[PDB]
Amino acid sequence: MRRSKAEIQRYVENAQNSASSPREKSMKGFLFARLYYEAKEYELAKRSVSSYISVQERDPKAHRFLGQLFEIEGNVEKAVGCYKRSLELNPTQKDLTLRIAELICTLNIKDGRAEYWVERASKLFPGSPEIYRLKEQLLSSQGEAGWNQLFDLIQAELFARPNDVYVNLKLVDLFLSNQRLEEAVLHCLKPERRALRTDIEWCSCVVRVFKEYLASKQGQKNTNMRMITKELLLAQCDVVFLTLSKKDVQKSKEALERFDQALLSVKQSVSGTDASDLSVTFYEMRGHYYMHAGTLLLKMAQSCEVQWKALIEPAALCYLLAYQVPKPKSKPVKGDDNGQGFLEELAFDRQSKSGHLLLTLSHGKQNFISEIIETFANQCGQSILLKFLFEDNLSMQDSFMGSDDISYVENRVPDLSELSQHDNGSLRIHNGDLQHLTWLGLQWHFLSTLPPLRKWLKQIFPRVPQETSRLESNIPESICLLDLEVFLLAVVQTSYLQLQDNNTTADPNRPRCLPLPICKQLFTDRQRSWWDAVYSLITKKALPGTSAKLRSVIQHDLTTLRAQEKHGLQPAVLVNWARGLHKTGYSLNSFYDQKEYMGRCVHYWKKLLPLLDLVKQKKSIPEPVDPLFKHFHNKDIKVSEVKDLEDEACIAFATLDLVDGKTEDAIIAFESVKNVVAYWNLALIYQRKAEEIENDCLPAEEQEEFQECLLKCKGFLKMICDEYSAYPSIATSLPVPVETVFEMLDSVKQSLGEAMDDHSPAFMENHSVLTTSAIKHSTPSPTKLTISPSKSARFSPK
Amino acid sequence: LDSPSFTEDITLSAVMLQEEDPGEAATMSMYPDFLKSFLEHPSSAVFELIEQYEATCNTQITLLKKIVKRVTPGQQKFSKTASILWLLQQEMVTWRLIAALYRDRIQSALEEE
Amino acid sequence: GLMDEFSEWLSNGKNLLLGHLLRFMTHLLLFFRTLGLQAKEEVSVEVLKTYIQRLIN
Repeated sequence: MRRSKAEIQRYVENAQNSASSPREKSMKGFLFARLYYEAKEYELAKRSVSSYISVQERDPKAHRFLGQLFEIEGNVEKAVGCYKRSLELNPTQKDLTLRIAELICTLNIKDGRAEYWVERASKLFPGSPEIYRLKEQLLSSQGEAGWNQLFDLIQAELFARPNDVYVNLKLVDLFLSNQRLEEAVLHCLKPERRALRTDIEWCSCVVRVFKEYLASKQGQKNTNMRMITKELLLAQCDVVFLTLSKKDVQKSKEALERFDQALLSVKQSVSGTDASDLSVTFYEMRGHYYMHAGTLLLKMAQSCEVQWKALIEPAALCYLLAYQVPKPKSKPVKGDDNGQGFLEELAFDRQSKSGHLLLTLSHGKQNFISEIIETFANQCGQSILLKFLFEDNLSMQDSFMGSDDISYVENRVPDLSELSQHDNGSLRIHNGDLQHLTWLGLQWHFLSTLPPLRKWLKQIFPRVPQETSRLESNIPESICLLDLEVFLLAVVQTSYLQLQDNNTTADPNRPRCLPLPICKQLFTDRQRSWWDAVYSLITKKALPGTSAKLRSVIQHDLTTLRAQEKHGLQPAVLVNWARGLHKTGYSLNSFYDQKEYMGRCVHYWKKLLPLLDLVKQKKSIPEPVDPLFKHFHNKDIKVSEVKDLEDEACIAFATLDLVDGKTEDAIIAFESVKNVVAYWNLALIYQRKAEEIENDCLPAEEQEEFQECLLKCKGFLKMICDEYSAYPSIATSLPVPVETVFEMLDSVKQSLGEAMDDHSPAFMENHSVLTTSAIKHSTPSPTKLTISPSKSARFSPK
Repeated sequence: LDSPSFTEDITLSAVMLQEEDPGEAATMSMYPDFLKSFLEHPSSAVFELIEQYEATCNTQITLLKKIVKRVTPGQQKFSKTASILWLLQQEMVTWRLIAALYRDRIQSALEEE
Repeated sequence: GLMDEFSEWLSNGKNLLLGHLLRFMTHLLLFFRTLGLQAKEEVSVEVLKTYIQRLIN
């Protein structure tokens, strides 16, 4: 509630009538001044603080507050006077020195006081961007003597902060103002400037400088001209990409038009036989042009300028043209890896993006690419594409797209194994960006395939261990690849659920996932802040002095990822982690990797079981006010699903005991679950036991054990076939195609021979003895190494 | 299996008593230990690294203190070892100071938001 | 100011610096570099060269 002027005045009058002395009235004046300021009564606030200052002349807070009142009135000189007096009384107020410098520069840059206050502020805040701006303003007023000092200041600030876009732009403008166009070009060509390619003002400035240089040198056949034309096409492509992401549709059309004209101008200089670096870049940039054209069409559909249905087939042709551009053939020229590896990384990024978008746009239609080629891969289809992108602004002859040959397009559907290779290439350019990783993870999730997160994380974080022995630690230095994998699995799942809940009213022709430039943020700002903190800490890219703050962010949310006390996770996230880790771990041929993934899978199942008990009791699960992963009530575990998840947890425990080499404990555990997945694991155990006994000269006892193992295997395989015959829906729960179960059953029948088909001993009548002792699945607490050497591990991974 | 704490310390102290300068040799023995500690710690764990340097200094200080206490006052060889013992103590406490102040400075720079 | 003292000590005679002090100076510079603190590169190179020469000897 804002106090009214009348309430404040009644309070002041009562507080003044109760005061015994004029001095005591004035001592309350600072409180009255603050109340009048909260009421926006600045004149009454000034009178009240001035009456306080006349009794308490040595109070810095009163002089500071009086300076703030004069600043709000626009009386800068009186404000500066009051702030100087506050700073004299208390010199610890470093912020006030900066504010005095700002106010003096705003009033009169030619004031000799300005240099003194800016230099005094510079000593208090070394490398402040605001102090750089005040020094720039001062030096810009001093003509030629100011120019040399401004150049030295810019070089010093670029040495402290090489990635500052504003300081880099100012250096270029300072070269241009002195007609030093060659140095502006040399500065734009510096390899350290690749980090600035994410900024639209920088890329637009680079484009401007290179166009002006190429215009100034028209007629000179220089090798430098081909290099600058190469970098101009790259910078134009970046401007298109950034405009597609950060600007409207109309600015994106104008950016693509300028890129079209740039490609057309270079086309005459690129004969198809020249293996020149410019020719390689031109064909690479042709692929990017079509990828961006397809993205612009989908952007026009997203802005409701055109219907999705009309732009899906034209956009799919553009992604097809982009996908089919051949990768630059790397000759490994021993000695300068920095230039040619970058075009190969761009080619991988284009092919990954375009290939996933072709699969998204097809909606699983088998002949979709063929229908598009027949309809649009001709001169009439080109003329339609040109009209959609540029309307009547460009003719077929004045356009790169209109003059390009699109008739030679292959009917090539993107292969998933090739796309997985292209995705690994694309990760190098995005440097572990969470939006890129989440987008790829969603593409694989829409294909019902697990994303190859392990390969991606090993490439981004090559020094991080796969697992930690200290899951109870929340120390940031204890992070493992499995903590990052479960983080990405939950981000992808939460992004998928968020896209579904937003899509329940969307056009059936709308792509399930949009292209990265036009795709909304797939994750929360907290997920961003955690990932960027982890990335910055592990890659040692963290700003000096920020590392303590980054560690605190990591430490807080690492407790959630490890499902420590009060983790606040939704059960559906723990189920998805356990399933994802089970599938990944089971697919690995490495014993140590299988054990780590199964161990972590079992950890999340053990954390989920007490939450399933709460769901069975119909108790609500605690939701955090700000959760790392949003709760989606459409995925809340139903009481009917609790048993199937308890059985899945038991299977995962038995699989871990199998991977640990406790084969007997695993058999007993699988026999207890009585499910098709448990019978399949039992059949595999007994088959492997039979293959271990199969040596070409068995004793009669080993021959009986071999036959018993095969009979047990036949028994469990038959139970799977009998259950499948009763309920064909079980094929979705089986780890393998039902055909593989039949092939294994028929191989086991061939090995048993025809002579035993008529004697089934009652397979289940004789193990009704051992009562209830809760099998404690104990992980070993760390007891000191006592080496007893007498059991060679019997389990070689054949 | 089972129990190191009294016999190894007696053997190492007895070996260093055979060196011509036990203070210089204590200093030399720590060169591989410092590099090893640097290589074992990632660039994110810089304060655990300094705690390990402090611990490495303290082990050698404890060894040199045991050597100096066992010797009759007045042999010129042990005045140099006593000077090196003091310098290694100064190194240990300097690492403790660096850990305390730079931990605060880095943490403070992260919290100014 | 610490780098200026290190430069002075190296100038007053590289052979007078005790081995533990050169070790300490080297690891302190590696610590500052790990934190991203700006040290005088010329002096840092000279400390490292002097310590490397000691390790060779």
